Amino acid sequence: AMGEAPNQALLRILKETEFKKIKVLGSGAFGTVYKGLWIPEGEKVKIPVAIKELRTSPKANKEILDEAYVMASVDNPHVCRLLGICLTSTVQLITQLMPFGCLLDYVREHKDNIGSQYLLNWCVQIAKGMNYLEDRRLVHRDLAARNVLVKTPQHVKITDFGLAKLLGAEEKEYHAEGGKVPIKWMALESILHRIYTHQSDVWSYGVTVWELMTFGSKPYDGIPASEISSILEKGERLPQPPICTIDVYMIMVKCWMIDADSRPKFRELIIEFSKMARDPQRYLVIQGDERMHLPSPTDSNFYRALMDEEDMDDVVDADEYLIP
Ligand SMILES: COc1c(Cl)cccc1Nc1c(-c2ccncc2OC[C@@H]2COCCO2)[nH]c2c1C(=O)NCC2
Ligand SMILES: [Cl-]
Repeated sequence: AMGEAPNQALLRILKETEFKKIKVLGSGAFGTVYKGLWIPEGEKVKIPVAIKELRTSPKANKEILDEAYVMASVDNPHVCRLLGICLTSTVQLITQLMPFGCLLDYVREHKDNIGSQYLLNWCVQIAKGMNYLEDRRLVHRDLAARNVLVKTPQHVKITDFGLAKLLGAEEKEYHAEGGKVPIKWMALESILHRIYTHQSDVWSYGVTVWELMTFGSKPYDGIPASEISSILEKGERLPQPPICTIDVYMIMVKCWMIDADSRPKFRELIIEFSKMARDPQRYLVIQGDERMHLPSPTDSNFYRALMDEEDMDDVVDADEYLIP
């Protein structure tokens, strides 16, 4: 290979007839996500899935297959895995159902029952996912709490590869065209010069941490997008959240430095958040932190809750259903 290494990822084409109990989960800019059961015939397994459609265009099929290509390649516990595609008039993406929804909605809904240990563990897991993306030379370009999903309260994964770009071995930067991007998660060099790197992803990581530590506050709330570059050029940044020690806030501020190379590396963020996760109340101050429980797999109706009784026996999490 005179350039980069062959991508020998398998693309699995899933039969429409293998999918049952399709219900809408959510719709927005990402399109529409459904939940269902994937039943690979003659296997005696029922795999909870999400199914994503785009907003039958040739332009739509192109963009959904670009996301399929990116995801087919990624194998990490903190990144959404493509199970396959379904070739309906509109092409569909199939992934493991993340039953607790996106982490932004989760921290808003459960903001009175979320302790320091969950918040720091999520920061570690997101940094692990992002570090893996960097090892694969992938720039996500859309990291935000809305693009983190909750398998269980203890286990989150990065999703939405709609803006993701692969760098060649030679290459340091993605140079974008005129396409629309979430400005309030973007590094200043991305806003000003359409430059995207692993280090512009670290800026987005900082904003994502700020979203978690504020239990889902909107960054620069009620500031027009068009005013954001100016605010950042003046040296202004998101304020210290009430629960954050200077230790935690300083990591966020380092993610928002002007010199991209001065920002932390995801592998450094894994180390720092993991040390903090060993003594979480030294790093986040949450009223009532001590007495807080969220659902874990060792709960009465944990599995009963989000499934039908007739499916209970043969249900298999996609994480335990391995490339046959
Ligand atoms: C790219 O990966 C996926 C593939 Cl290949 C196939 C289907 C879905 C996805 N991923 C996504 C989910 C999602 C994933 C798993 N289980 C539940 C999910 O959705 C819960 C709620 C619904 O309501 C919206 C918020 O999330 N959700 C979202 C995306 C996503 O790309 N953009 C933002 C919203
Ligand atoms: Cl919002």
